[PDB]
Amino acid sequence: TLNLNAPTPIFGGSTGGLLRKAEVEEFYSITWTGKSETVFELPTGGAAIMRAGENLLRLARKEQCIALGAQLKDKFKITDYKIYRVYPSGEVQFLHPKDGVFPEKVNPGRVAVGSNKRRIGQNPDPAKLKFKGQETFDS
Amino acid sequence: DVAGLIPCSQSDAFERRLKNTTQRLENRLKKYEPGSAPAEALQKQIDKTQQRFDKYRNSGLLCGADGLPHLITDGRWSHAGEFTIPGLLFLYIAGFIGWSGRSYLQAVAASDNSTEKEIIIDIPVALQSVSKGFVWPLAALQEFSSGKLTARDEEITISPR
Amino acid sequence: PGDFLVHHAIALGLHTTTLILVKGALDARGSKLMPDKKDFGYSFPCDGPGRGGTCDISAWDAFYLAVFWMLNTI
Amino acid sequence: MFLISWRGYWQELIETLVWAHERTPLANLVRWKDKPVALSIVQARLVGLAHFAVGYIVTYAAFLIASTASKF
Amino acid sequence: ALYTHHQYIAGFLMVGAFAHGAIFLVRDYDAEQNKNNVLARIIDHKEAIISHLSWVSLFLGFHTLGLYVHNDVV
Amino acid sequence: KIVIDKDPVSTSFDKWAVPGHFSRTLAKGPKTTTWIWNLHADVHDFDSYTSDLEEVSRKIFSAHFGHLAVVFIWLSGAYFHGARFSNYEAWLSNPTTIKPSAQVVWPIVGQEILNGDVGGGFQGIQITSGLFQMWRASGITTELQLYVTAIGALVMAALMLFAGWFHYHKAAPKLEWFQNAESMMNHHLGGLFGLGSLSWAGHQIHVSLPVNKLLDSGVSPQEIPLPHEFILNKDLIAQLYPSFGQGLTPFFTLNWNEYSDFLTFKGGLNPVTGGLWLSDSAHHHLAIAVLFIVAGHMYRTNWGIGHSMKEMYDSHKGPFTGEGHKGVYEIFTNSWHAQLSLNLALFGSLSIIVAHHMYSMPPYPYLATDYATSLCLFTHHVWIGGFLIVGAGAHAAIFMVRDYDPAQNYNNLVDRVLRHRDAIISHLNWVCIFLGFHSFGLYIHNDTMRALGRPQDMFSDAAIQLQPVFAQWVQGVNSAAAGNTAPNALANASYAFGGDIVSVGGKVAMMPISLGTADFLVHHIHAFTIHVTVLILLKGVLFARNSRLIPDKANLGFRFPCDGPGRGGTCQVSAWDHVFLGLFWMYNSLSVVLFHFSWKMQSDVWGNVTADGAVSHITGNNFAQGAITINGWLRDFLWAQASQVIQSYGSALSAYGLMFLGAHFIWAFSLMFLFSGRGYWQELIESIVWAHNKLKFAPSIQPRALSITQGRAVGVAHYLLGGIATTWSFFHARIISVG
Amino acid sequence: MVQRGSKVRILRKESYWYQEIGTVASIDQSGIKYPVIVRFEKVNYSNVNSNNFSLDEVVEVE
Amino acid sequence: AHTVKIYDTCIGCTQCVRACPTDVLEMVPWDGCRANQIASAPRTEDCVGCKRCESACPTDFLSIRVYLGAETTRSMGLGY
Ligand code: CLA
Ligand code: CLA
Ligand code: CLA
Ligand code: CLA
Ligand SMILES: CC1=C(/C=C/C(C)=C/C=C/C(C)=C/C=C/C=C(C)/C=C/C=C(C)/C=C/C2=C(C)CCCC2(C)C)C(C)(C)CCC1
Ligand code: SF4
Ligand code: SF4
Ligand code: SF4
Repeated sequence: TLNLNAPTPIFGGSTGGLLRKAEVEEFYSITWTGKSETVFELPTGGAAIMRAGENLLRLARKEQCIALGAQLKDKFKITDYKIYRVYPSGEVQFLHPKDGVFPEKVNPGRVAVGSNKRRIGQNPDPAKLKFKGQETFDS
Repeated sequence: DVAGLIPCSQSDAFERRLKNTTQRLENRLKKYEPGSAPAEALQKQIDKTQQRFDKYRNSGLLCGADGLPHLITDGRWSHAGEFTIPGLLFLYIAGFIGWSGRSYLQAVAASDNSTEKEIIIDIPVALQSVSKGFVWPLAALQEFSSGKLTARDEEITISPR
Repeated sequence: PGDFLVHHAIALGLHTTTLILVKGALDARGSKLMPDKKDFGYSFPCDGPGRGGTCDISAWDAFYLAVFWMLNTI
Repeated sequence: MFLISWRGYWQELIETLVWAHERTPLANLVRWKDKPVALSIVQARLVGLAHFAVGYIVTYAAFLIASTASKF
Repeated sequence: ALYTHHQYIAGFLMVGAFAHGAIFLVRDYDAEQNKNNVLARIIDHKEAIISHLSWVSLFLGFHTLGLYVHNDVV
Repeated sequence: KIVIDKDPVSTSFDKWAVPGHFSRTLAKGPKTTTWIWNLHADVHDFDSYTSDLEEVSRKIFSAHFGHLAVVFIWLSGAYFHGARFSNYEAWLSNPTTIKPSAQVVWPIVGQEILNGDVGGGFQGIQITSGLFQMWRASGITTELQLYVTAIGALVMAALMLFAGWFHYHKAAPKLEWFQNAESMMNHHLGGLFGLGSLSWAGHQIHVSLPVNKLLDSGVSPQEIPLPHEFILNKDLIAQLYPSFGQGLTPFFTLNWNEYSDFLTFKGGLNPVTGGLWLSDSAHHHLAIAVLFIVAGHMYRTNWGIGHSMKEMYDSHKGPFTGEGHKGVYEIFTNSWHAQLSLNLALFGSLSIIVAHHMYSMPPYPYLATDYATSLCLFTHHVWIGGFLIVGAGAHAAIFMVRDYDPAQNYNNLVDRVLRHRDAIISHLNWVCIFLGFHSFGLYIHNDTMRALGRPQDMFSDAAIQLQPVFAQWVQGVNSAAAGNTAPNALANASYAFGGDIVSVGGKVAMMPISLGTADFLVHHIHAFTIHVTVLILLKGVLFARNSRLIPDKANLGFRFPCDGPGRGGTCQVSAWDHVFLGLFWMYNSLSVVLFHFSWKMQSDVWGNVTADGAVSHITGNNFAQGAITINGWLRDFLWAQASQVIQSYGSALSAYGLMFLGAHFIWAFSLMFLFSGRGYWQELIESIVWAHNKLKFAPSIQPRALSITQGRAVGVAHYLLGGIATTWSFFHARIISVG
Repeated sequence: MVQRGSKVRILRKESYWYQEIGTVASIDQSGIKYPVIVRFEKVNYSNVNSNNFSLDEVVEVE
Repeated sequence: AHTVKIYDTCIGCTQCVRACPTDVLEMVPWDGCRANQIASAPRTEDCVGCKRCESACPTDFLSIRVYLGAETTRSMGLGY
């Protein structure tokens, strides 16, 4: 659940962020709780301020909501962040952490999508799938 | 008389260089003092062109219609000093540079840590390694017949196919 | 004498131009820097900054360098 | 230009041009149907080499013909 | 004009010949139907051929360029 | 306060056997061959390994002393070769005909034609560095004085190198001493810059001014008295400009107008020598002395008074700037890279001003009419000047990745520049393209209307005129200032704005450089290529931390080759590649500035003047109707004026013709690296290290390809070396022949 | 059977170290596939020295 | 979108998962020993093809491989 509107950090700036794509297709958002009043470099320019919060910030893409968390957790020791991807104009809320736990850690119940049960020289040759719709690297 | 060149001891072509070398420098020497320090740099200079030309008149060089000694490598023994004898002088020194690092990189790679020993050039190994490189026209002949010069093609790393 | 040197330059050019094309072709299916090259086809950008760097690793890129040599030879 | 300067430089520059377009009145009104992006890595090699090759010929063709047509 | 035109084309064709050849090696060459024939026996020792081809380019270039520069200074 | 650590590191030759002892990963040994290139890049990259802000500074304070030494070694090399291997003593007898010659060649395998008939009784290479006119200005008459300077420099060369040992290996200062910028500006303005020109005023009045006023009369180099004799003898000096009989007593009753004879405001060219009146430069450096000394009592120290810079930046903030310069003082005490970038920009930009102010106000006697030298100090300092600005763009970007802190810099000016960085770049992007169309496209218009035979349609003086009215009003008001707004000046600031011509010998020292339609057309090309070189360099600094494309470019470092072929491709996203890219554009920016300068002088300004009174210039006023098209730029400048560099064979210029081919070679070699990539040249090692494994002698350090950045860096380093040394050889073997 | 401390050759043809000598480090004596940890004298492109191989992928040059 | 395949040579080191800038990969429980883990690509529609992942696999020849495929707005990283 997004809780829009959650109070954005007090910013005022940035020509570089959330332009006309966000008002036709698929903008993003990230939620976390700031445990001080510390300052951080945005992916747009640098500062916002972390509130007590309820701290939400409509970023541009997926890569900026992932690279913010790898900057948040190292500098400010906060591993509570909860990214999104929006309602009507977007696709799936709560894109990370998809399991509730961080998917760099291992967890029971996940699916092994995109596993090839071989080695890569053990892939078939593209001389062998001539005019055949089977993908060379696919099981 | 192999590619249409006179042996240029008789040529009017090689000799029409000598006058306009020595007339260019005498006209560079005319306005000097005869007891100056550049003057011996312009009297000995024409002598440096004089020892050169009287080394070329005697060696049997084939000079064309230009006056330039051209070289003939089909190698006959009549023109063997042009390329062939500086060829054998090249190859004997080239294997000395060839076998020295070849005998070094066999002698440091057969040690503990040769990755350092490419940085440090070990005189306990390098003077030991040119001692193997001095018998290089004899050592490699008994290294190929004993097979320890090359290796079989499953020792050498093969890129995939 | 002039014709001698140039004739060896063209030979130098003909040998170097075929070299680039043959190395590209004979290593097209794979090399140590990219063992599975054949799985990506004739033309792909590269393989990222990993393994030291792989820019201009495709056979297409190999042909591309040899083109420069072709203009030079002719 | 295409052979020495590579994609990243241009793609980041293009983004500032996209930004500028979207924020300038009397231009905002119109929109591209295809989003602008920098040429690909392989494309640039091809476009650069093609320019390099056409220039090579047209320089030599212009020179060869003109040089002989005055002196023969 | 007649010599240059046809000579530049010839250089393009030959480089192009190796280009479509490299596409064959990545998309059509099957090693599982090419075992010990003239083709597959060559690319067996693929690293040998390229290494020798590399030398000839190096050999030709170093000396021919060397003579021109030698001539140039004198 | 001066606080010191005493001998933190002693004198050991033991660490000399371990290369990479400064670092961590390289004090273990090489496993590939790139470890050599991994080493030799980040040697003098001092914060790459060191974390200690105090210890990283002590290395820099030491290494500057060593760089102070190597100039002094190089200075003595000029001063030593000026005595033994020069025709300097002969050149003071006759400054007009004999060319300045040093670097005599040894009599060996054919380079002894480079010791050509230069003049005097001498044989050597004609040099163009202007040390002869810098020693004639300094007052040097005998050749002994050039010798004792060299040892006098060599002892200072040794004293500087010992001082770098003394201040790191013996007495290392601390960071609270380093951070005292206000006391540092007080001394560097006071001691270095105040007493710099005062001491040179102390030289030039008592030493240079007598013996250079005599050589304008030109009695003899031998019959001029020695420079110490003008302090001993009170009567000998006061023969000329006789105020020394009054002594220091007008200077000490504030009746300073009694020195209206040597400390003056003449302000022209000395018409016998073509240089600036050394009386004026004595009054110049005296006014520079008092201006810089009172500039140095400004900042705060341990005596209460002064301006403190942390107080000045705060309360310099306005409504369009938020916090203003809050924290910007805290940057320049906490980051060497932020200091080096600003120190570099105004150091290169300073030297381009030196190149401009030296050909239009020639400071030296017989440097103006010697066209071999008056060109070559323009184009050298311009060339140095562009390389430092690219270095200013580099370390500005290095500040952004590694030293910039958004914690301290909230809502201040680095914050508000980064928070509008698209509006900067995209308006800069527009004015780049606007300038390229309306400057370079005015040549392509001018190319076609001459090709189509329509000279009524081109942009010329006898055509659609593009008149530089602002540069003609500025050239007007500066040429009509001696007497209206600068009354005490006799003639103007220069003869480049307006006025009569001046001749020395039979050659023109200076004449008014005129600006017409062809000069408007080239000055906007300069404005175009400078704005692009800004645009490459500015984008590298601003997007150094992040962009829209990559949000963590700050994590990947300053110098990383790409982020891979993702997002369509991210090849050259790093700030280092922007500095790599701007290097060719600075090569393009400056080489057209030189092509503007070296052609405008030969056709319009330099030349031989009749004894009737008119001037026939060298390339013959072709810059008006020839310089407006590229074909005129190609024929009448590049093709025509290179006729002497490729016909240099068999003469004493024949080393230049080899380099003019030799730099054409290296420039071609650089194309191999820029046009290629790594993953081709790596797999050619795999077939070749197969062959070196084949004969059982393979190196344990296994070879790899060069890194992509090193492939990029060697591609630009050979490009510039191939491109500038072509221009170095072209400019030499042109102006030595026709000047 | 291959034990620790043995010199091998490489039949993994998709590798950099293919048909080169490796001095192994350990065998994982449980059922996890590719257990032969083979250290090498030479380092690869991405700076690793050791790799998991199969027991069907290592030889006994000894 | 790009195709991301994970081969059976994975040693469950987790380096790859922590390298992806758009969180395309995750570690999942392996059944061949029920103690180690293998990487998986459940969100290949977000793979930009940066190849940061392959630069993190320690094994001599990749356990995770990125084969560039159909390009899309998401994969091109467009904020516009
Ligand atoms: C004569 C026989 C022949 C045939 C039937 C083909 C056919 C093909 N080639 Mg091959 N090839 C050939 C000769 C041939 N080529 C030659 C002579 C070369 C060397 C130049 C090549 C090198 C080559 C490579 C490296 C590749 C192909 C590819 C292809 C395929 C797609 C081409 C394409 O659409 O890319 C796009 C086509 C272009 C970009 C061509 C436009 C370039 C223009 C003509 C340049 C002219 C400059 C400018 C427009 C001039 C303006 C005027 C100026 C004078 C002022 C197609 C199967 C590709 C493939 O993948 O095959 C499966 C591929 O990668 N070709
Ligand atoms: C004002 C003086 C100054 C100082 C103290 C520095 C200091 C530094 N620079 Mg900066 N910079 C400067 C000016 C300066 N620079 C200028 C003038 C330029 C424009 C070229 C730059 C552009 C620049 C770039 C692009 C980079 C640096 C980097 C660095 C850092 C490491 C450099 C190193 O260790 O190289 C060691 C020395 C070498 C590698 C020498 C190799 C040869 C060079 C490349 C060319 C020499 C050509 C030669 C003179 C021509 C004759 C040829 C003949 C010898 C055959 C170090 C902090 C690097 C960095 O990463 O900072 C964090 C970096 O990437 N600088
Ligand atoms: C204030 C600026 C300034 C200017 C214009 C001059 C001008 C001159 N100097 Mg002098 N000098 C100065 C200060 C200056 N000096 C200082 C501060 C020192 C101590 C480092 C010296 C030490 C010195 C020596 C040892 C010698 C000279 C000589 C000369 C003459 C030769 C040409 C030249 O140097 O290029 C002109 C240089 C510039 C145009 C750049 C000025 C650089 C300073 C640092 C600028 C300071 C900034 C200033 C406040 C604002 C101006 C900004 C910009 C417009 C420059 C010329 C009259 C030579 C001579 O005697 O000739 C007969 C000579 O041998 N100077
Ligand atoms: C001579 C070759 C050449 C040319 C023409 C260009 C052109 C350009 N460069 Mg490039 N560059 C070059 C070499 C060249 N570069 C090289 C070798 C490098 C490697 C170092 C680069 C690296 C580089 C970088 C790093 C950058 C540029 C940028 C630019 C653009 C600058 C803005 C501008 O002037 O727009 C106006 C365009 C022109 C002046 C081009 C000529 C157009 C003519 C005069 C008018 C057209 C006539 C007619 C209407 C054409 C169509 C006819 C037809 C339809 C019938 C411009 C397109 C910059 C940029 O993109 O800034 C926005 C930039 O940042 N270049
Ligand atoms: C002159 C004469 C003669 C001689 C003749 C001869 C003997 C010749 C030779 C010639 C020859 C001997 C030829 C050759 C050429 C060849 C070429 C033309 C090449 C090409 C090739 C290719 C192209 C290849 C490629 C590839 C690869 C590598 C892989 C797979 C695929 C392919 C196949 C593509 C006689 C005696 C009669 C007499 C007189 C005259
Ligand atoms: S080095 Fe450049 S071209 Fe090669 S993969 Fe990386 S970004 Fe692409
Ligand atoms: S894919 Fe690579 S990084 Fe990920 S677990 Fe397997 S070996 Fe480790
Ligand atoms: S290619 Fe890049 S974005 Fe895709 S999974 Fe690998 S590291 Fe992540």
